[PDB]
Amino acid sequence: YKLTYYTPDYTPKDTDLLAAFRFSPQPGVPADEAGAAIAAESSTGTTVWTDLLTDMDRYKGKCYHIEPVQGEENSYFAFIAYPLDLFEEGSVTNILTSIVGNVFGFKAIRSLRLEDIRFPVALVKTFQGPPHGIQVERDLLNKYGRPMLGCTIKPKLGLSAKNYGRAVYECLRGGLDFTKDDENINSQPFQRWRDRFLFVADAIHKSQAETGEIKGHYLNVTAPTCEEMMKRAEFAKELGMPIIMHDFLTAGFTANTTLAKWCRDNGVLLHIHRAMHAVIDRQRNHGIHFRVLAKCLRLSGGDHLHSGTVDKASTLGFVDLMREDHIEADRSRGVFFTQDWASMPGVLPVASGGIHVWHMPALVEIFGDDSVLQFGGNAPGATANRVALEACVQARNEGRDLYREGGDILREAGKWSPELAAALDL
Amino acid sequence: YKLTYYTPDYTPKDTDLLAAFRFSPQPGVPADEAGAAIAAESSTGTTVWTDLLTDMDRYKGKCYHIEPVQGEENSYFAFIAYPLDLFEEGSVTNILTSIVGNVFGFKAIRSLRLEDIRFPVALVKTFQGPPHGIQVERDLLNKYGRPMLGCTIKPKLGLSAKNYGRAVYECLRGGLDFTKDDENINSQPFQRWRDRFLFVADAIHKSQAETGEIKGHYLNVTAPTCEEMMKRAEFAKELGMPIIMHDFLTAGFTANTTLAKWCRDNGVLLHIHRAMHAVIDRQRNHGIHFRVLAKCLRLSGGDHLHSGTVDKASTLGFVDLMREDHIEADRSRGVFFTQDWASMPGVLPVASGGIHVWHMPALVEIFGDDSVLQFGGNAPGATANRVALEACVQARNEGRDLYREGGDILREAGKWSPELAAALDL
Amino acid sequence: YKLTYYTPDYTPKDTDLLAAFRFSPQPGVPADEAGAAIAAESSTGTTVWTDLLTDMDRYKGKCYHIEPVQGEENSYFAFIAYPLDLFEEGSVTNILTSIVGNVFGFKAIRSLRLEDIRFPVALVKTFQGPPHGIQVERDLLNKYGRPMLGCTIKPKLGLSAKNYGRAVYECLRGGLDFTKDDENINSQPFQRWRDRFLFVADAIHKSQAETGEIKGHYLNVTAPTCEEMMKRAEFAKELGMPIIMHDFLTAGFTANTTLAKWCRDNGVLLHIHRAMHAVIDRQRNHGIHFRVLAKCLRLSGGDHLHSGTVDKASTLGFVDLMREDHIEADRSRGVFFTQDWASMPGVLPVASGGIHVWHMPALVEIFGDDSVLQFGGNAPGATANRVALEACVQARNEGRDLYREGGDILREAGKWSPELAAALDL
Amino acid sequence: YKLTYYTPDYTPKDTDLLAAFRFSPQPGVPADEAGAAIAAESSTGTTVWTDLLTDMDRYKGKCYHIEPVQGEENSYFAFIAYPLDLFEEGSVTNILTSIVGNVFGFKAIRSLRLEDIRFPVALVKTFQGPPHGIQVERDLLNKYGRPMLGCTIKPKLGLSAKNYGRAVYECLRGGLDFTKDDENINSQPFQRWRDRFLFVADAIHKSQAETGEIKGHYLNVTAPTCEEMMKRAEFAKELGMPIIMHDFLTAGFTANTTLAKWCRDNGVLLHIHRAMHAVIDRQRNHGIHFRVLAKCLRLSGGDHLHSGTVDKASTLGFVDLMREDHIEADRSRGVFFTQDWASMPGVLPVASGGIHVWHMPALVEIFGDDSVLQFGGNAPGATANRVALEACVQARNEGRDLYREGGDILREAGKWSPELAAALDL
Amino acid sequence: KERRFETFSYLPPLSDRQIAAQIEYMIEQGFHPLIEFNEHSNPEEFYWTMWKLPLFDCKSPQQVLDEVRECRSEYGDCYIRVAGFDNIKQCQTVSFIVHRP
Amino acid sequence: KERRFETFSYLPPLSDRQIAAQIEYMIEQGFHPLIEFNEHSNPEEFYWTMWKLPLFDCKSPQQVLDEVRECRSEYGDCYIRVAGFDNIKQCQTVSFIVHRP
Amino acid sequence: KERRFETFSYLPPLSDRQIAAQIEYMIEQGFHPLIEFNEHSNPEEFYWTMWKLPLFDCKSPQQVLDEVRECRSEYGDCYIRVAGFDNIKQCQTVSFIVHRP
Repeated sequence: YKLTYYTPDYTPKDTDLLAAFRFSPQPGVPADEAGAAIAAESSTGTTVWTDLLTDMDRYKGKCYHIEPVQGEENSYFAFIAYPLDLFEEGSVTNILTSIVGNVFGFKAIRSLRLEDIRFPVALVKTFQGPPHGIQVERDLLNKYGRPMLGCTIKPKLGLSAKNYGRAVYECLRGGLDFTKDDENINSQPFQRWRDRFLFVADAIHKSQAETGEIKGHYLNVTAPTCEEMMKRAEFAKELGMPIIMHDFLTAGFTANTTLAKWCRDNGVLLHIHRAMHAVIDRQRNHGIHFRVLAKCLRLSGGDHLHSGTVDKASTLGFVDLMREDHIEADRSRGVFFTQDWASMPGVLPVASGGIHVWHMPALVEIFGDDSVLQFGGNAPGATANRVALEACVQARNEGRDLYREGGDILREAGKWSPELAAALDL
Repeated sequence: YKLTYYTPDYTPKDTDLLAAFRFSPQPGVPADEAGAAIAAESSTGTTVWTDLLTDMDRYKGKCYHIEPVQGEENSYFAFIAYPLDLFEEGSVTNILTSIVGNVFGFKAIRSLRLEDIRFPVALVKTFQGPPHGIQVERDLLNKYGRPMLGCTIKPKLGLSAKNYGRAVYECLRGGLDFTKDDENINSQPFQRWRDRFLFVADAIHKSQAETGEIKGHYLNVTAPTCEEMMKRAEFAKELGMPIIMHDFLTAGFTANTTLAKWCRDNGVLLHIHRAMHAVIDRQRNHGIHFRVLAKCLRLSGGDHLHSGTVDKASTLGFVDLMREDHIEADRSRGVFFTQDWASMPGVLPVASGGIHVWHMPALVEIFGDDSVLQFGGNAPGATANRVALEACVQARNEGRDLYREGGDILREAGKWSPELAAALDL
Repeated sequence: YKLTYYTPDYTPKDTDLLAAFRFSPQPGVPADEAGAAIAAESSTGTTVWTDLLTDMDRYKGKCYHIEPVQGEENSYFAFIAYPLDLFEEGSVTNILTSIVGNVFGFKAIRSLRLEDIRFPVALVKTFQGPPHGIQVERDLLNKYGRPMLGCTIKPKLGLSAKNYGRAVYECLRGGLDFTKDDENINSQPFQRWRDRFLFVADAIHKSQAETGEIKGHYLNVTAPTCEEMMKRAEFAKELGMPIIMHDFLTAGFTANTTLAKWCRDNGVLLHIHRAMHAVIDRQRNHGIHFRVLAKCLRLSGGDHLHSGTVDKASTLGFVDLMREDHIEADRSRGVFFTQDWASMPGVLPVASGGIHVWHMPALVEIFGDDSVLQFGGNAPGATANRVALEACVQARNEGRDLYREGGDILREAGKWSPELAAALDL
Repeated sequence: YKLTYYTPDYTPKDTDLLAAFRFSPQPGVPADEAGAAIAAESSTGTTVWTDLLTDMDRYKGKCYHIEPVQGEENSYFAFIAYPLDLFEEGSVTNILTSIVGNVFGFKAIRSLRLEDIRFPVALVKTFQGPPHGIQVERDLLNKYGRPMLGCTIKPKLGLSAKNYGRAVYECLRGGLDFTKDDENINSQPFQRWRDRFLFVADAIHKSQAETGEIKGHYLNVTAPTCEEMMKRAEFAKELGMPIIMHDFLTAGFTANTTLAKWCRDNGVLLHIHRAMHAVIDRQRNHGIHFRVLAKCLRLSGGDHLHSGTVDKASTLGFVDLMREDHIEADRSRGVFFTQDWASMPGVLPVASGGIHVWHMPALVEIFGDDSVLQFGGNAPGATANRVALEACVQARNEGRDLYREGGDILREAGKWSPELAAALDL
Repeated sequence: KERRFETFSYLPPLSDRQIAAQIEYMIEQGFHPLIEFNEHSNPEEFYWTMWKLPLFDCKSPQQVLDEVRECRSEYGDCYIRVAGFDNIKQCQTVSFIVHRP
Repeated sequence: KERRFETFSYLPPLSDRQIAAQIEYMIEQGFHPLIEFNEHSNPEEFYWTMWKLPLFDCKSPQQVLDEVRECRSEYGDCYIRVAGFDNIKQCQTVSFIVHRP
Repeated sequence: KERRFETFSYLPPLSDRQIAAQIEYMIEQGFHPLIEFNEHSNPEEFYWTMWKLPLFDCKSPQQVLDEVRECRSEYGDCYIRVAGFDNIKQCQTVSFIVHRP
């Protein structure tokens, strides 16, 4: 193990896939032994006659660096390099099965968390990436200079398709760019998916005609099977819907890659919801950090990705990882490796979770223009949200500091806007 | 919350979906408040005008029981009932998105683990279930009276397709029923999937002709996209392959349900590998217990499911959950709810992880005939494994106690078998 | 028989299918013997060697209750429970073949009538049900607060396609919501189906443009073969037709279920005509009561169902059975079992047979808003029917008793409406 | 009515469709008035403006003969002629909807039974008829000179697919030509249809190889939908199955005509089971006599038709109606009209219902060679049935009277046959 | 010219007394009135613009009438429609015009 | 040459004592023995010819042995297989060869 | 009536001081203003007619204002939009209306 899988002098090749593991060995197990174990359990597993019909060394994952975690005991970072040949091209499923498929059950590790993956450029080029990306999406929606605004329809369950479309129309005519299906809404008995799609399309057409701005609603196409998902995406395309939504973790990466390819072929934007992410990412000592899942989603394909409410610095790091073409390694921001995307288009972060119009200046400052602000509820409220957003953007461009002057900016905008005045009163 | 989502006097209906959550509240939060929070965050989330266009009570998840965990502090079991109407029929993806989609990120809970789900019969009937099930699979393979034997080809990576088929042929002619692709093997540059399928099919035909027993190899059809997966399954069917393998967690439940429907339509057995299960199930305080995933896989579809090496009692419980038609609630075995399967066929458990021919009596006793014993390596070794297995089955039928007489049974069998004698010598 | 198929102490399970048979035994045969015979002839039939390869008891229909019919001699009700496993999921054809396939020819019964079936929720969930249901249909047609009005074009035969469209246009512009094909009209030499569809679509578009209200015509797609039926439904969808008609008894339940699935997939309402119902339901002592056929049609799929002209109480019972989600057992209304529909959408009853505008108050009171009133003939007559209908609805909402004030309400409305005045004069 | 719909001097044209109705008028209603009412209610129904845009007389059903029923009171036969133009070509559904669609609910008739239909040659030529017919079927199965022998597998429910195939193989190797699915067997949870088809095909191939005679099993393709039915028929064709079975009454005539067209296109024989026939035909005073349904099935398509056990003379009449090309009117045999089939192939009658090997001489005499004898149970029993059948045929050819010498013939055959000797002992 | 509206448009234009009676029926059945307005009336156009909220806490028919009068004074050249929903039965039970331009 | 049979064919040919012990286990579990024979043994050939009935009313392992001996005396150049079925669990639990030509 | 434009159209019409501040921000970021005009404003219509060149060699916000004033004097009944492009990031970062007819 340590003699063959621990290579402290190995320098990773530009074609290698690198993984950063945070691990705690079980008492007794030395850290370097555990790191070589992580490298072995994620590449080869461990003699049989067929071994000498192969080149063992060539397909070996090498642990090339181990360092203790600052300010913690019995915690270490293991950096492992994997050859480019281990992985099927364009398959997030295969990369995940190779890296995190078995290593998390290894007994000699008390706790293991995959912190980061460096995807080599040669591997990145085998993926489609986002169907359109940030730039093309802004061009398709004709929206520039400001973050997009979204609202999730409430209540989650109970609304008929017609009343669902009513709520969508009210929010969209209010001044929001997007409304969205709840992730629980697929095709329940109270609201069959085709009725919902029909009525939402009608609401979108009406609000677009009234406002003169492109409107959208993330129609959830998450389905029990591949065929049902394709039928729902196809009907959304038939209605002229610009954007659809997919739950990539519960549906899976195979279905997500299929859908992203279809979205690229049919000119449809793909919003990605991250249901079940906390099952994997919440515990700081176990699982997969969400930044790895965000990178895998950028590879698999998605134009939007839900990225939490806003540790601030780590969220800034993975927003850079999903938006930028080149991200320097920065441990304060959780970026363990330098990531190059080779002109693969970026993914729009979606900040949600009751974002509280008084928090609009802070969100605009943190995320900038290339983001979606999702509000967790009628036309005046949508108008107040839109007015506050545009006032914050106008103030930021003028040079005023949103952190310090945000309340003042909102007060100034509220004097000539009654909806914003009421929202600030609340 | 507690006033509306905590219903200690509510009796669950036979049509309800029940979930058993193990939770630790954050300091300050009372247990009943946390339980009502789990019920709310997994059904409705929490006022807007659209609320009164719906029946709020009807789609509400109710926490009907909270009890402290025996022998632990700040730990409780929350039992939550959900109406049958919350869920899309035949969709494991929707059930998972509804139950565990968001609740695991709730801040007021320190740790949350979903222990069990009771699927109502009305919901169970909307799923296909296993493509064939235990009984039909035994009929199709003409194998009765004993567990099936499998071997995973080693090394995981490096073998060309032709040498891969060579190894498969040696193991199958030795006396094993199944060989299997490693989960990492999809379509790598050293071994393209179609070449591997072709050569493995040739090896299977040769070993079947030589031995006169039906042979199989779990060809991995896990693919980057739905279309590639269908192409690989189709080619396996074209070659007359009886069984294929799928990684349901990394590929996802949508692709898995699609593949299970195809497997039922084309008479192909579906072996299910559980790569990445330890990311979700290993920590006793967080995540989803594997028994819930096993139930979801039985619904989604699978003829085999990897079920670990062998707490023994909990593994026995979820093996019952995947095999039996009616399983009584039994907390010592981890069965929180009585589960009825309404004649949905059972799933074959697959016990793997270097099962050590001297451990064969214990495995035969623990799992019984309806299981697959997967060996983590040539024809004499396969013959020794088969001889030991059949000797253990013969001794068990004769009345001899496998736990106490297992070594004696193995010695008696090895007296007349040279391969088993060598294996016992090792 | 009585020893094995008569189980007076058996309590039906919630998963059982229950059947209520009204029978007269032949002289000599005791009633309990006849009831056990009904249970046996509809489940197992009656020894062969293959019997002991099965569990006989598990697939056995049990007669659990026999009671004499009040006020009649040699008449009894037999209640039989059948296990959920006897039936193919989602197949009305299989349920009918199992229950009423052979028992009606049994010699020891003089007369047999199937009165009611209780479909368990687990079985109900395996059916699609109505393509859209009452609520979604009202949303799609934008019609609320009143019953819909229909007219069947006369004469049944002889009109060319163009003159047929002329008659349709006159009736629809008059103020009716629907016109309909006669059930005899499929594709006769005097009027080929595609010409009729084309001209009726033109008439519908003209009347919709003129009135500003959504119009429809039940285009009969009943065809000799499945392919012709699909072609006709497809052409109706191509023309933007909102509703089609099918004769489910003469065409059969297989074709009807196929068509209902297509109607759900293509957003088309499905009107169901009950031609040949009197062959089965008219004799009170023999056959199948229409309420069973109505339940089977709600399962198989249909947005409308012809339900007769209006014993009043039994028709009210089966209208509840086709509309409501939960119907309590009520023998005065012919509801033998409590039926739960598990949020399966309801079916719109269609009352027809020359409903006589002076009878409009009684029909509005009996059926309520969720119904179609079908008139067995020009624009002024359609206007008079519509005026009388809206006057009755307005009076009912105001609190006035339609039974006692109906003639007075019609007189009051006729003073300001000349068409209604002429119709009342007649 | 009587002035326009009663035409006692009208002579039917050779292109007319004739219907023979047996009716009892309600007290007060004269018989001729009731007969004209039957003619009107089944053609036109009964003034509107659209009436004079048509030729009323041309599409009018004319009652041309009424006679009282011999030996009965208040009973009459009404003979009604319908023009060839009323009916869609090649559509049994349309003919049934036209003739018996509404007339059975007419209030002025106490009881109505459709006894016979004369299909004109011009209408007959628009139907395919049986996929192959008696002659071609005998050629395809290479079976001549004797009735075919069939056995229905018992028990109806509970057998797994493999054990089902076991029972089929035993019966077929015994000497039977056909085994058959029970009508209740479609795709239940204990036995999925594709497994049953696979195992039955294997049993058929084995029995054919062993005996050297063509074997068959009526695989039930009755399905919930058209698509499932086509899938099952397609898989039966894929396995090389010579014959499939369909329940034409419960599935419906549209699906049956579709399946018969497919059977003709794919060289598959079509066995027709008559489940639910007693709902329609059993009461001598109400419904549709089975001979009308048999004629409609010969038109719609079927190579076999279940025709009861064996009033003897009426069964002989409708067996002639389904077998012969020209059948003279004969009231003693229930043939009300002379029927010409214009070289449309005949349908094989299937006599079933525990036909009791001692009854073999009577069945052979009654039905002749062109029939199937279906036995309601192992290889020796099948051999005894086959030996008795061939002995009866041999004796009939030699001139011996089967009615008088049948027991003697059976004894003579059993002297040299042990299986037949045991069967006769029983 | 001869354009219609789905319910009660074949009756004479409803008076304030008749509108109040309809709203009173709506209140007894528990249907909370929803007021919507549109500049046109097309059969294919499902959605209208809602007048500022559904009146959940309505105790009098007169309050709904006042809201309709206010929308009239704001959208005098717009149609006004009163909608009601049976949230238990999950069906819109009421939709009728109360104002035409 | 090296052809196998699904269960116990990697063990030495079962003796009458071992066959009796297997049948005894079969009886205790309630599996009624079914004797089948075939002139060949091909993996793809599911069905064999059954020996004259399944022994439902079997009380002794020796009666099954006598039936096997009689089939041997009738089909000495045929394989003989003993099958058992768990009709409650609806699974064939036993299939093993007791005679080879 | 209630038609909108994508950015800043929910704020009051921008004054020349506010337009100058926006152009000044554009200049600091290096976004060279592009002036475009159209006779209508339809969401589905991507392209507008450009005012005679993008101002690459712009040193003052006032010159962009003069170009906007000149287009106003030429197309007084046309909308005027200011666009800016981040050519390094290859994204249009600015699009806002400065004149309505």
